[PDB]
Amino acid sequence: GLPVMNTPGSNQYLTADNFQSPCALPEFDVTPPIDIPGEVKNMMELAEIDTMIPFDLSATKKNTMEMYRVRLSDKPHTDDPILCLSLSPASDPRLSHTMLGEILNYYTHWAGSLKFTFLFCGSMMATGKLLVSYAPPGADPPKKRKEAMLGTHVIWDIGLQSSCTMVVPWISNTTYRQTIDDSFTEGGYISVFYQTRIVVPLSTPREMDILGFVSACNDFSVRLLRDTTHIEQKA
Amino acid sequence: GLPVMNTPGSNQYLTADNFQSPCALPEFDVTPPIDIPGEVKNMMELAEIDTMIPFDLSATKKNTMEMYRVRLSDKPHTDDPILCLSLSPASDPRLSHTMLGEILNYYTHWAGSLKFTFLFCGSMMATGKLLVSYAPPGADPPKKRKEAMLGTHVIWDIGLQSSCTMVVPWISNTTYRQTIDDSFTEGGYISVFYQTRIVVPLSTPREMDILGFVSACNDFSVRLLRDTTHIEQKA
Amino acid sequence: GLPVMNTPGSNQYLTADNFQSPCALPEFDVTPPIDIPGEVKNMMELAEIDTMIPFDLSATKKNTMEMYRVRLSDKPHTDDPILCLSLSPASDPRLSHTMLGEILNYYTHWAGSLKFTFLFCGSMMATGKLLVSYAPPGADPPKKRKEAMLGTHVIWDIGLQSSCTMVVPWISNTTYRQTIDDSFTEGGYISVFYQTRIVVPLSTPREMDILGFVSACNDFSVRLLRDTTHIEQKA
Amino acid sequence: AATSRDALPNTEASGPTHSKEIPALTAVETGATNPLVPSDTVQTRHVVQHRSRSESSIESFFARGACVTIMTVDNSASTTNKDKLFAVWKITYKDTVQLRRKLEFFTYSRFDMELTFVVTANFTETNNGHALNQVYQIMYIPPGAPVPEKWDDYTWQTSSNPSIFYTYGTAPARISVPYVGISNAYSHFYDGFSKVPLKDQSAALGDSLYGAASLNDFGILAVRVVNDHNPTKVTSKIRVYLKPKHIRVWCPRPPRAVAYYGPGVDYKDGTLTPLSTKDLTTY
Amino acid sequence: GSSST
Amino acid sequence: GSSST
Amino acid sequence: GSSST
Amino acid sequence: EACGYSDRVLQLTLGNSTITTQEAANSVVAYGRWPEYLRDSEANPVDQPTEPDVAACRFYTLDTVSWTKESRGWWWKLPDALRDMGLFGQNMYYHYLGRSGYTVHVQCNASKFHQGALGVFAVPEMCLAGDSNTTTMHTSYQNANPGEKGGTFTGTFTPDNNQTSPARRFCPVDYLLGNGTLLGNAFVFPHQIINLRTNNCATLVLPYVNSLSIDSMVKHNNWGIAILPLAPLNFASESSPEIPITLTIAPMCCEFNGLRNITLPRLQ
Amino acid sequence: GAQVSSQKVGAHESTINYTTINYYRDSASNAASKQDFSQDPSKFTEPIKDVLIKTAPMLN
Amino acid sequence: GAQVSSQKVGAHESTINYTTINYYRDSASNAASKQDFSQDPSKFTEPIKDVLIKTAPMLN
Amino acid sequence: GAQVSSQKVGAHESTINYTTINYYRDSASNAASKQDFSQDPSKFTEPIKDVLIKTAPMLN
Ligand SMILES: CCCCCCCCCCCCC/C=C\[C@H](O)[C@H](N)CO
Ligand SMILES: *C(=O)CCCCCCCCCCCCC
Ligand SMILES: *C(=O)CCCCCCCCCCCCC
Ligand SMILES: *C(=O)CCCCCCCCCCCCC
Repeated sequence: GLPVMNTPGSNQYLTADNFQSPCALPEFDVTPPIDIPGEVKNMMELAEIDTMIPFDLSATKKNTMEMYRVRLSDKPHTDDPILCLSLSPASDPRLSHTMLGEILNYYTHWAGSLKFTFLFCGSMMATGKLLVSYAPPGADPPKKRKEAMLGTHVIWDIGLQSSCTMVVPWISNTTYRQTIDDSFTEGGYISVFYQTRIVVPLSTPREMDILGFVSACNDFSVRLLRDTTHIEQKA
Repeated sequence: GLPVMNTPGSNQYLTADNFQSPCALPEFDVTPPIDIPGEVKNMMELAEIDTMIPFDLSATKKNTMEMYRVRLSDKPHTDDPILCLSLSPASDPRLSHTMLGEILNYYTHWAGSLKFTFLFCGSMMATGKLLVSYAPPGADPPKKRKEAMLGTHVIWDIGLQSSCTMVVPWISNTTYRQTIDDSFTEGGYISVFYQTRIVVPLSTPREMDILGFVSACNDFSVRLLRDTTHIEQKA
Repeated sequence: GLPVMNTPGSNQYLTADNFQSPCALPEFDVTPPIDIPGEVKNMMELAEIDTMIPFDLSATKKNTMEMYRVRLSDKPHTDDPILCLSLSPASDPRLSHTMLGEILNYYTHWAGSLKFTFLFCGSMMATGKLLVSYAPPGADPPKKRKEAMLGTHVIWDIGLQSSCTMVVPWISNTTYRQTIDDSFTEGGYISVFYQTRIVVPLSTPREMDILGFVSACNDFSVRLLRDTTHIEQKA
Repeated sequence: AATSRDALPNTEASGPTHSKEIPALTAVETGATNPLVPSDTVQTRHVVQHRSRSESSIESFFARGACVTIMTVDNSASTTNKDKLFAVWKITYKDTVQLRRKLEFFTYSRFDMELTFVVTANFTETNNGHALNQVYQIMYIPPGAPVPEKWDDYTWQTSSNPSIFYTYGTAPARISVPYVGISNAYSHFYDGFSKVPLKDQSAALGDSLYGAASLNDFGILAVRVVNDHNPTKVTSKIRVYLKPKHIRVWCPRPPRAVAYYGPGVDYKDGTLTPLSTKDLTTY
Repeated sequence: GSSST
Repeated sequence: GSSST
Repeated sequence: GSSST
Repeated sequence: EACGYSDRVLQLTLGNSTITTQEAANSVVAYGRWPEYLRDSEANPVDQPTEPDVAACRFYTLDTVSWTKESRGWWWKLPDALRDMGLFGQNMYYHYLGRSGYTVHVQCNASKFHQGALGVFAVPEMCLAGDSNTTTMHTSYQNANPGEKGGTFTGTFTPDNNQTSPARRFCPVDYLLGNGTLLGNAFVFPHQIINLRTNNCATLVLPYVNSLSIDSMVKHNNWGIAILPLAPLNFASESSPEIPITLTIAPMCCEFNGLRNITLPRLQ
Repeated sequence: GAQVSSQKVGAHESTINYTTINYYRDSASNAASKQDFSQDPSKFTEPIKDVLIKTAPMLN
Repeated sequence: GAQVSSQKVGAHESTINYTTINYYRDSASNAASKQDFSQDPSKFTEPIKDVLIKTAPMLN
Repeated sequence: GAQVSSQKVGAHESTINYTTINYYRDSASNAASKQDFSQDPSKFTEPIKDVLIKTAPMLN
C-alpha cells in the first residue's frame, strides 16, 4: 500500500470541519430550484433593515405593544432626557432583541457604523424640534442637553418628512467590539432631548408617540460565530 | 509515510457506497456476453408497458381471475359509476400490484403522466359509448357523470378499434408525489360511466367484460430508492 | 479505497511537528496587521544589544542595585584583579542572567564572538588606564596583570570617550560550545586590571564605579532549542 | 461579482455642509430604510476599510454540525414482556432548538444534508461481566418502506434502503444527502393544511393538522445493535448531527422570541415575556 | 495522463 | 488537469 | 500546477 | 415633476377598476419582484392553464373594519380573503391548482388633528399560533380561514381550556406577531406604515411566493396581511375616536390548473 | 481534475493557494467551497416602486 | 491514468468535476461509473411486426 | 497547486527538494513554511538619530 503516517487530529469530529463524505442516495433525481423572491445571500443584509426599538421596558410596559412607544408631550422646554440608551447593540435590553441585535447574538464581535431613525406619530398640527445625540464612551453619560450637544448629534425639525436619522459613526479603540457588555469595548451613549418643545394648537392631542428604528450601515460586519443566549431548551 | 488525517466516516460501511475493492479471483477468464434478446436498461421501460388492473377486489372476486373483469350490461342509461379508483399508483390496492405499481414501491417519489386503456370484450354486435374520467384532487370525488364530465375525460365509442386510452396528464402541486397514501400529494380520481348504454340485438349476450390497463408515459420518472412492503420474510 | 500502509510514527503527537490541521473558525474575518514599531525577526538581534552585567554577586550585594557596580579607587598601582569572570555566557552567574545569557538558556549550543564594554562613571577630573583581558582556556587563570597581558587584551585610556570595548573573538576547539559549565567546551577567562592607577585632583571623589555590558557580535549563533532552568512552576 | 470575503466600502473624507440636500430627513412610512453612511451627517476622514462580511454569508452562518436527536438502543436478551431495544426516529430538525432557530430566520431553504453520528456506550449493571465491541446498524427508512418491528426482523436486510454499519470506537460515521425535497425548496413554514374539509364529507374525514404538509416528510432512522446479547447489559446512545451544506435561503423572518412549543409556531402560557425591565432614561 | 468525460 | 480560481 | 521556491 | 407628478398622488388601474390616492407614501413591491405568469422553464402541471385576466385581476373591496383606541390589530390570509370574490373565487374553487400575485391597497383617512400609525405587513407563509396549551397545530380549517372578515390580534394569550369541545382557533398575540416572534422585527417583511399625519394608505404589490410554482389555493395560503396599531388612535380629546379601515385587493397574473367540478368546502 | 484556489491569508509568517479534488460522483458529497457571493440589500431595504435618492425628500 | 468526469450538480452554493483512478488490474475491482445509457421501450411496448402510427387506426 | 522548495541538506549520504500541498481554505490551517527572513539589529542596537561610524569617536 502507499506508505502513510496518521497525524494528530486523526479520527476526530470537529463540528466546524469541511470534508467530503459518501452520498447515501446516489444518482438521485434532484428537483431544480425556481426563482423564489426574497433570496438572502448574507446575514448582514438583514442587519441593514430598520426594525423597531422596544425603548420603554418599564415593568408595566415591557412585553406589551407599549414598549415600542416613546411618549412625548407639549410641556414647556426642559433639558432633561426623553430617553437614554447604551450603545451595546447585542446586550443593552432595548437593542438586543431587534433584528440587528438578534443576528449579533450569533457572533462574538461586531464593527461598523449604525443608524437610528425616529418616526414622529403625533398629528399634522403638532410641531417640534428634538436633539438626537451620540456621545462616544469615556465621560459622564449625558443627562442634560448641555452635555449631549457636545457629542455627535442631529437637531430634528418635525414636519412633512416624518422621520429623521442619526448615524452613529464607527468610533472605537478596538477593530471589533464584543457582543456582550464589556467596559474595554464600550460603545457610548444614545440619548434624545427636546430642542425647543412640542407645540400644538387647540383641539389637538397634547401627547403623542415617536417610534425608533435601528439598522446597520454598509460598513458593518460581524465575526466569530457562536451560539445565542436568546433561545434555550431546558429538558 | 505520507502524513494523513483520518476524517469522519472512516471505517464505516454504507450499503449504498461506491468504492473499489480487491479482486478475490485475479486474472479469471471471464465468459463474454452474447446478444440475448430483451435487454432492459432502465426500470421505467417496464413501467411503460401496459399491465392489467385488478379493478374488482370484492371479497369473493379478489385473488381470483375475476378481479380483472369489469362487468358491463345492456341496462338503461344511468349516471352512476361503473368503477371508481384513486390516483395513487403505488398505494391504491387496484393499482399497487400492477407492474407500474410494483416498481413504484421500490421508490419513494413518482412523477409524470399516466395512461389508462380499456379493452371492450363483448361480442361484435354489442355497441356503446362510455365516459372515462380523471378529476384532479381537491373537490368532491365524482359519483355522477355530471361531475366527472367537468374534469379531464374521453368519450369512448365502442367499435372496430377495440380499445380506448385516457391519458391522466401530470397535474400536481408538488414536483414529485409520494408513493404512499398522502393527502398533500394526492392525485385525484379515475372513474368510468355509461355515456349512452350498451345495446345488443337479440340472440346476443347482454352482459360483458371490459378489461383495463395502466402504463407510464415517456415523461414519467421515479426517485429515492427504498425497500418494498410487497415482500417479506418472517423468520 | 487507495491502498495504503500505516508506517511507524502513526498517531503519535510530537510537540515539535509541523502539520496542517482543520480550522475551528472557518471564514473568520481577521484583523489586518498595522506597522507597530520594534518588530523582531530573530532572537539573536536581542543578543546583540548591550545589557548590564551583575558583576558583584557578593552575599550583601547580590539581588540589589549594587551588584551592577564595580568599585574602583585611586589607590596605588597594583597587579591584582579588579574582577575575574569565566567565559561561560549561559552558566557563569554573572553572565547567565543578562539578556544574552537568558536567550542562551533556551538553547543547548552557542558559537561566535562576544564583546564586553565598560563604562567609566567617575567624575570628569578622574583619569586612568585599565587593562581588559581575555585568556583562552587551558592554562592557569590569570590572577596578575603579568599573565593577563599575554592573552587577548585592550588597554583602556579613560577620557571623553567614556566607554571602551574588548571583543572576545570566537576561539574554540569545538564548532559550538555547550550552554552549561563543561570542561571540554570551556571558554576561558575575562579579567580587568589597573594599568597605571585612577588619579584624581583634590576636592574630587576618590572612589567610583565602572559598569560593564555584554553583547553578541554579528557572527554569533545558537542551536538545539531547550527549556530553560531560569523559570519554574512548583505546584 | 462582489464576493463574501471582499472588503467593505472605504469611508470617504467629507467636509462641512449647508444645502438643500437633506439625507437625514426621511419617511419610514414608505417601507424603506434610509441608506445613510456617516459622511451623510458628520464630518469624516478617509479610511481604507479592510473588514469583510465573510463569516456571515448564508453558508458560513450555517457551516456547523448541530445535534438534532439522541437515539437510545440496548443489547439485552428479549424476554416475553420486554424485547431488545432498537430505536426509531422520525427525521426532523425540530426536536432540538438551536439549529431550528437559525433555519427559521428564513421561510424557505435548499441544501445538501451532512449527517454525522456520534456513538457512545456504557454498562448499566454492576456485574463485572463484559461485552465485546459493538457494531451498530443505522437504517434509513424512506416513507413507504417497512418499519422494523423487531431488532432482528427481515427489514434489516436493507436491499434497497441505505444503511450504515458503524463499528464502536472508530471515527464517528458520516454520510451526505442531496436536496431531497418534493418541492423546489424546503418550507420552514407552511400556512395551510394537507386536506380540504368538504361539506358533503364528515368533519372528521376532512380534518388535518394546521401547518403540516406531508405526514412523514422525510422518513425514519432505525438503529440497532447488530450483536447478539451479552449476559451483561450495555446501553448505547446515537447522537445525530446535522449540517446544511451548499445552502440557499429565501424570505427573511423575525427570529423565535419565546420558547418553542411543539413543531408548529405555537406558544405556551407563562413563556411569553422575553423582555426584561429597563427604565426609559437609564443607560 | 488524464481522460475527460 | 487543473482549474485555477 | 507547481510552484518552485 | 414640474408638470405636478407626486410620490403621494397615484392612480392604479386593473381591469374595470381604478383607485386614486392623494396622500400615498410611495408604494412597495415585495422583494423587488413584480407579479408574473408561470414560465415554461419553471412550469409543472402540463395541462393548458386557465388565465382569467381582467375577469379576476381587478380590485375587490372587503368589509370595512373599525379602528378605535381599543383595537389590537387585524389579519387576513391570501388567497382566503378573496375566496368569494367574483370570478376569482369561482376560478379558484373550480381548479385543483392556482397561483396569483396581488396589489394590496389599505385605506384609512382621518384629519390633521388626528394621530395614529398602522403597520401594514405582508408576510409569506403567515403561520399563526393556536389557543391550546394541551395540543399544538390544532387550529381548524374553518377557524384558520375566516374569508373576507379576517381575524384579529389580542394583547393577551388566553388558553382554551374546554377539552371536551376545544375552540380550535388561533390566539394571535400582537407583540408576538401572533407567531412567537417580536413585532418590532416585522419590518423585515415587505411593509408600509399608515401614519395619519403623513399618509392615508398603504400599497403593497405582492408576487406569488411559495416553495412550489403552483399549489392548492384551497389548502394553502401564500400570504398573510397583518395590520397593527404601532401608535394608537387619538383625536382632539375624544375618549372614543373611531376611523374606518378599508382593504381593497386585486389578484394579478393568476393562473389555474387541474379543472374539474367545483370545490364546496366546509367553512363553518 | 484538481481545483486550485487562493486562500485569503490573515496572519503572515505572493498568493498562497490550496488544492481540492472531488472524490465522488454526487455533488452532494462535496465539501462547501465557501466561494460565495454578496448582493445588495435593496430588495429588503428599498423595496419601493420609485427609486429613492437619499439627498432628496423621501416624500414629494 | 486519472479519469475526470462531470457531476450533475443538484443544489448550488461552470462545470464541477470529479476524479477517478483505478487502483487494480481487474475491472471487477472497479467502482461503478453510473455513466449509463438509456434506450427506447419499443422492444417491450411496440413488439409488433408492422410499425405503429399512433394517429392511425391500430387495426386496418 | 503543489509547492516545491529546497531543503538545506545537513548530513549527506544537486538540490534536494520537498513538496507541500495545502489541503484547507483557511491559511490558519497551514503548517509553518519556516522560510523566514532576517533583519538588521539596528532599530534596537543603533537607535540614534545621527548614524554611528564605529572608527570615529562616538561623541564629537
Ligand atoms: C443512512 C442515513 C441516511 C439518512 C437519509 C436522510 C434523508 C432525509 C433528508 C431529510 C431532509 C430534512 C430537511 C429538513 C426539514 C424540512 O426543511 C422542513 N421541515 C420542511 O420541508
Ligand atoms: C485531475 O484530478 C487530474 C489529476 C489527478 C491528480 C491525483 C488525484 C489524487 C487521487 C484521487 C483519487 C480519486 C478519488 C476517487
Ligand atoms: C495516471 O494515473 C497518471 C497520473 C498519476 C496520478 C497519481 C496517482 C495517485 C496514486 C495512485 C497509486 C496507484 C494505485 C495502485
Ligand atoms: C496542484 O495542487 C495541482 C496538482 C494536484 C496534485 C495532487 C494533489 C494530491 C491530493 C490533494 C487532495 C486535496 C486536498 C484537499
